[PDB]
This record gives sequence, C-alpha cells and structure tokens, in this order.
Amino acid sequence: AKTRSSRAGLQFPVGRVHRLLRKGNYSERVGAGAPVYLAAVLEYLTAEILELAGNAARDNKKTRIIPRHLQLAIRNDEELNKLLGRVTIAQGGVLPNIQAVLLP
Amino acid sequence: AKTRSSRAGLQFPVGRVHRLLRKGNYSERVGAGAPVYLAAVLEYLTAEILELAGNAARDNKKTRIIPRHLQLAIRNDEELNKLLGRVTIAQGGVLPNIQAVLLP
Amino acid sequence: NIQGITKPAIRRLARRGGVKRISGLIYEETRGVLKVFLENVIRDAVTYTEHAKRKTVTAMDVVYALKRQGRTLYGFGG
Amino acid sequence: NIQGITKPAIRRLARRGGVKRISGLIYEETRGVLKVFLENVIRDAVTYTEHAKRKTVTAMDVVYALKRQGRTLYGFGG
Amino acid sequence: RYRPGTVALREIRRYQKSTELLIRKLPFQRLVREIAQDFKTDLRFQSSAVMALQEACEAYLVGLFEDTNLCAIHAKRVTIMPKDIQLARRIRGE
Amino acid sequence: RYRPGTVALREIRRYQKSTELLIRKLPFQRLVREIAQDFKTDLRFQSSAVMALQEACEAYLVGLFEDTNLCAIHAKRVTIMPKDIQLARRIRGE
Amino acid sequence: KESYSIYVYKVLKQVHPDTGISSKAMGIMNSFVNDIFERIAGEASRLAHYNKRSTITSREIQTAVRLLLPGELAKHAVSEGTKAVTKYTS
Amino acid sequence: SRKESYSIYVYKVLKQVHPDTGISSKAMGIMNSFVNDIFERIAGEASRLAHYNKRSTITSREIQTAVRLLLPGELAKHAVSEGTKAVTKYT
DNA sequence: ATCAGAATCCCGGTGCCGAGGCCGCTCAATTGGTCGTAGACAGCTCTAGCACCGCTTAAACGCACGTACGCGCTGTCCCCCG
DNA sequence: GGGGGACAGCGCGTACGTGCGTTTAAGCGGTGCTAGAGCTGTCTACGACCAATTGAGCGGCCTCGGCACCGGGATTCTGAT
Repeated sequence: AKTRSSRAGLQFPVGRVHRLLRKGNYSERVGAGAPVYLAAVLEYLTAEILELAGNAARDNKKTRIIPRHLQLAIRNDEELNKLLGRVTIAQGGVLPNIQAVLLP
Repeated sequence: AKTRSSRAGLQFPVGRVHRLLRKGNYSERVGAGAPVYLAAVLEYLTAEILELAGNAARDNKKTRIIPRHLQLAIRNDEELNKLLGRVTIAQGGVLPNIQAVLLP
Repeated sequence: NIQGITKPAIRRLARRGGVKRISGLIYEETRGVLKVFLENVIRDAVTYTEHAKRKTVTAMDVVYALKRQGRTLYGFGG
Repeated sequence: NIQGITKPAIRRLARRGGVKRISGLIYEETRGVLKVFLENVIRDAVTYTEHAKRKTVTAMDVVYALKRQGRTLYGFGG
Repeated sequence: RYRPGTVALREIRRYQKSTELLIRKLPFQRLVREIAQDFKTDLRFQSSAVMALQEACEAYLVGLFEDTNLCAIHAKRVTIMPKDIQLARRIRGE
Repeated sequence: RYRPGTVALREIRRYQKSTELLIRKLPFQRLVREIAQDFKTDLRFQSSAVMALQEACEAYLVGLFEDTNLCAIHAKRVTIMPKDIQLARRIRGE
Repeated sequence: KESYSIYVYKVLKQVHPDTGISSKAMGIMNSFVNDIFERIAGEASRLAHYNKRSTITSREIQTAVRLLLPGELAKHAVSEGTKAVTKYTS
Repeated sequence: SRKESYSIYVYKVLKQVHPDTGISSKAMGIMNSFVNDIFERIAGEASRLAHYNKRSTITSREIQTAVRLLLPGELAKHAVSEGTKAVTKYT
C-alpha cells in the first residue's frame, strides 16, 4: 500500500484534503487530481513562508520561529503581503517605519 | 394545487428558492421553512427599494423606474447605502454633492 | 490607445466627482491609474474565458472579475 | 470603562503607528472610533454565540465576526 | 467672460445630474482590446463586455476623484494634484 | 533636557521593534464586558475571546494611526488632529 | 432563462400600482435579488458548518439576516420571514 | 476530544527547508490559520468556477484556475508548477 | 444697484417605440405515500469562567514649564479657465 | 491672456512635550463555586425521494401613450458698468 501523499511525493495530506473538499459540499463531486493539486499548492506556500521566517529567525540570532518572524517574512515580501493584505498576525507587531519629515 | 408561495402569502417563488438552495452547494439538507423565510426577506427588500424608487420617479416627473431612480433611492438612505456599499449601479450616476469650500 | 482617454474626458470624470480645479499633471496620473485598474479586471476576465475554453470574453466574465475584486456591478446579468 | 483606555495607552498605539506629535483632542476621538469598532465586532460575536445557544462568547465567535468584517485574525484557530 | 470657476461649477452641476458615460466609446474599446492582447491573442469581446468594463472604470475614476478632492481640501487647496490621487489610493489600500 | 521630539522618536523605535499589547488588559476586559452587556445579559467570555478582541482592536488602531499620520504630513503638519482621523476613516469607507 | 422579473413586477404593482419599470432597471433588480440571495445563503451555510449541522433551517436564515442586514432593515426582514413561516405552517 | 490540525505537516516542511530551526506554539497556530484560510479561498473559487460553467465536479483544472486568480505574480507561477508536478507523479 | 445676455426652467407638440396587455401552452412545482436518520432533548461531569482577596508595584496623573510647530497675514508669480 | 490660486516667508504665540514625585489601580498569584459546554443515548419527527399532475411562467405578438427632445417664452442666474 502507498499513501496518496507518498504517491504524489508530498508531505501534506492528500486523503485529508480530499475529505475536507468532499464535506465542504463545495461541489457534488471531487476529481482524483484536485486534492493532490490543492495539497501541493498548500505545501508550496507553507514552505515559502517557513523558509523566509527561518531566515528572519536566524537574522535575530533565534533558533525557533515566533509570530514576529512570520510577520517580518510576510510584510517584507510584496507578493506575500498582497496575498495576506487583510490579515492580522497576532503578536506579529509592525515593520519599523518612520516618515522622513519626523526624523532629526 | 396551493403553491408554497400562496401558502406563505408571498409573491416571491418559494419552490424556486428551495431548488436554488438545494443545488447551490450550501448544505447537505434544507429545512422546509428556510426557502419560505428567504423568499419573504428577499421580497421585503425588493418592496422597500421599489417603493423608494417609485417615489423618486414621481419626484422626477416620470411613470417608469430607471436605474437613476434606484441609485437615488439606495444612496440617499443610510441602511440601503450600507447594504449596497461595494456595489455599482450601471447608468445610476452619482448624488449631486459639491464641497461648501468650492462654492463662490 | 491610452491617449484616447483625452483631457476633456478626464475633466468630465473629475466634474462628476465634484472637482472644481485640476492640475496639468493629473491627466497622465489618471491614465496610469486607469491602466492598472483595467489590466487587473481584464486579466481575471480573460482567466474566466480561458477556463470556459471560449475565445470571446463575455459580460459575465467581466461581472465575475469585478465581483472577486470587490467591485460588484449590477445591470449586466449579475 | 472607556476612560480605562488612558492617554499613555493611546500615545503607545500612535507611537507604533509612527506618530511623533499628537493633538490633545485625539484621545477623545480615538476612544470614540475604538468604541464603534468594538461594538460592531462584539455585536456579531454575540450573534454567533446566541445561534450556538451558548452563554459564553468563544474565541471562535470573535474570529468569525472579524472574518466577516474583513479583518481576518490569525493565531486563535483561524 | 465668466470668472474662472463659474463654468467649472456649472459643469459639476450638469455631470452630477446626468448618468451618461463620459469616455468616448470607440477609443475606450481600442484600449480594452490592446490591454487584453497581452493576456491572450485573437480575443473577441461581447459588446456588453466592453460596456460592463466602461461602466466599472468610470465609476472607479469618479469615486477616486471624490476621495482625491477631499484630500486637496484637507491641504486647504481647491486644485487636485497627483499627491492627492496618491494619498487617496494609499489609504484605500490600492 | 532632551529637545521635544527626541524621546517621541525613541518611543516610536521602541514600540515598532516590539510586539506586546499596549492597552492594559484589565481595563480593556471591563470595556469589552460593558459593551457586550447591551447585546445580551449574563454573558461569559473565554479569556482567549477577550485577548482575540484585544489583538484585533490594537492592530486596527495602529493601522488607523498610520493613515492618520499620512493625512497630517499631507497638510504639511507633524501633529495628528481629529480632522486627520476623520479623513482617513472617510477614505477607508468607515 | 430564469429571472425574478415577474415577481419584481408583481411587488411593484403592490407598492406602486401606476408605476412601471425599464428593462435596465429590471436587470438591476434581478442582480440585486441574486446578490442578496447568495450573501444570505452563504452566511447560513458557514453558520451551519460552524455548528457542525448538515441542515439549513429558518433559524440559520434568521441569524444570517441578523448579521448581514443593517439596523432596522434586519428588524423588519426578520418580522416578514417569521410571519411567512407561521402562515405557511398553518 | 481530538482536534485535527496541520501541525505535523508544518513541522515536516520546516525540517526540510531549515533542519535546525524549530517553531513556537503561537507561530504554529498562525501557520494552521494560514493553511485553513488559503484552503477556503482556493476551494471557494474552484466551487464558483464549477457552477459558473454548469459543472458538478471540482477537478485539478478548477484548482489551477483558482490558483491563477488568487495567488499574485510569481507565487501563482510556482504554485501551478508544484501542483502540476504532483498530479503527474501521482498519476 | 443696473442692465445685457446667456443659462436654465417650463409649456405645448409628436411620434414612436419600449412596456405592458394578451394568447398558447408546457414543464417544473405540487400532492401524497414511504423510508431513515438527524437532531431535539434528558441526564451527567467536570472545565472553565467567575467572584473574591493580599499585596505589591509599576503606571497613570497635575501641573509647572519651555518651545517650537500651527496657523494668521502679507506678497508673489504663472497655471490653468475660459 | 489674464487673473486668481499655489507657494514662500514670517511673526507669534499658544498648544503641548518633558519631568517629577504625586495619586491610582493593574496585575499576578491564590481560594473556592458552579453555570454551562460538551458528551452520551433516543426517538423520532421532519426531509429525501418517487410518481402523477396542472396551472402558473415564459415565448411570442400587438398597441399605446409615456417620454426624448423641437421650438418658444420666461426668469434668474452672473458680469460690466
């Protein structure tokens, strides 16, 4: 027996994603490739954010990712910021940004 | 044959609303009262807009409602303007509004 | 083709917006803003067309594109 | 209870927002717009609670209320 | 000669009362086609599709000019400038 | 004696480079309870519900203060005033 | 095609017996009904799944209309819906 | 009462991209919220596409189109590559 | 004021062309019986929210005080309005 | 082409940043209680479905009288005087 995640070479759960599509009732039927495609996309997005968040953790000399690192990774990337525009990351804080007219 | 619409004393179609709920991928099952309630609420909203639009038509010396009259009815009342905030009426135009500082 | 959006047309749009005086640099700025808006809506409308395997962008494709960008349009079939 | 939102707290929020100099009338204005925001979120959160026939507002009720007002919050179960 | 501002206010009063489209149709159609060419070649367009695009764009520009105007007034000016358009869009999230 | 503005800018750098909640928890909790009383009586609250409200409110106010600041700078001022808050909210659609 | 044109006209005669409506205005009304129908049904759907229910009741519709519609429009819409369900059950 | 989450899969992907980096429970909650949110957005758009084309089945084509409509710029380009590769390997 | 003269209201006409009145009919909503299963509801339980209490201590507070930024006033020059 | 709004300079002076030790109460940890969320069981009463139908809804067709826009006359705009 080979799990559908292992058959697609993915770490994300294809079987669970399939069930969650079927029991959203989002449609009457769900194709066999739809959960595989969706799982791969979710995995890709998580990898991107985690990669960028781990870099932010290393640049603050930390070995564990915290919400601050996730906020730094998302707001410092034009595409991730645009995707997560109407999102609030709890305990994420803000980018350091001061308007030039206010400076010394 | 007493139509569910006539049983509920409504002009809006309960049977059609029921079918649209059942085929619209909203839930596995739909209660018997849900289409009746939805049809009524929906008809109430149409009556409210049409009454206000007909008044605007009579004020503008017309016997036919046009998109302008609908825009006038919606935009000049708070709750209807809030409900349809992120909406554009085609050929509705805008409310006559000039900032006081621009006046001679 | 962007120059087809003439200064008088932009002035008319500003007049409906209640604008009394307009700087000379507004016309080029408006053309740029309109181009971005159109590109964004047309991109999505064409995506819907390609998904339907059609070669003709329909009013419905435009309506759907506007709806998903939070600019719902009434009067064109939804 | 609205006075519990003290001037120092409103200055701290403004400092995170990058504001250097604050007028004395801003504190009362901020208290107002905070009250409106809270009322709108709490109203919807309580509606969800009543629909669940519960007597306790849950974090999920708040998350749902924020989501439907276009202020999605991550970190409370999202 | 009418003083500067008199005819401008008369035009505001005329266009705020009307609902007609203010951009010429054929130039707008040409712009829509040329922008769509970059996404897909040999694209046809329903007449109503172009009209839907025109209605939405005009409503977008009119709404933006309103917000731009209000920013000019905030700077105590009666003239709209690019900085006003930029502020309005930034605050709107665009 | 630090000149007016020096300590203000030091506070901006302190609070922008940190993530903690800036409103005292107990007073905020009292406000939440007091507001909810008008919608239904004898309401209980999970502690996580109040904290989720806190986080959202602080994020909303910080975001509004950012736009309010831009309005002030637009009017050639470095001081935020109620008219700046009003403009930001109006343009945002609030 | 299917439209709500006939029903919008029936209600127009009830509110304004001597008032007609243009085809463009009718299209706006059709778009309006479809839009609000979808908002309510979508909220009722999320509200069912959030409570782990499989069934869309009048209760879900009422709550959706109690979250979507603003101020007194919700108050009157709820009255209309409740009256209709009561009349239908009898 | 068991409450399912994507924590185990977040951890797996983290160990691939940054083997020596861990994650806090708060940060894990953010990631879980993120996956659930994106999953809803894509599935909801795919649902609309199917009904808009009178279809009763959500297939990989609907997911791909939804990914084009929601993900901005190059995030869409790479996400589509990942999804296509996974479907090919699975078949 | 003071009158000249366009801009705009307002009145009678008109025909014409979309809205509504009207016919034919068909298919989707209706009526009624049967199944099943979801959820409406009773009891348990033990979890979490709540009220209450001690102490503390860090934070809010009033005002005295300096000061510099907000805005009133004047003058210009040339950009847009017409 | 002109003229009136945008920009610059400035007085100025009053609105508010900073301290400081004062006046306030946040908050953190402990102590009990119990409203009530949630689980378990049931019974079952309402919905899905299957089969006949029929009567509104919708495609088509006409006539009409509401209204776009034509010519005239008026009044109150506004600018020269």
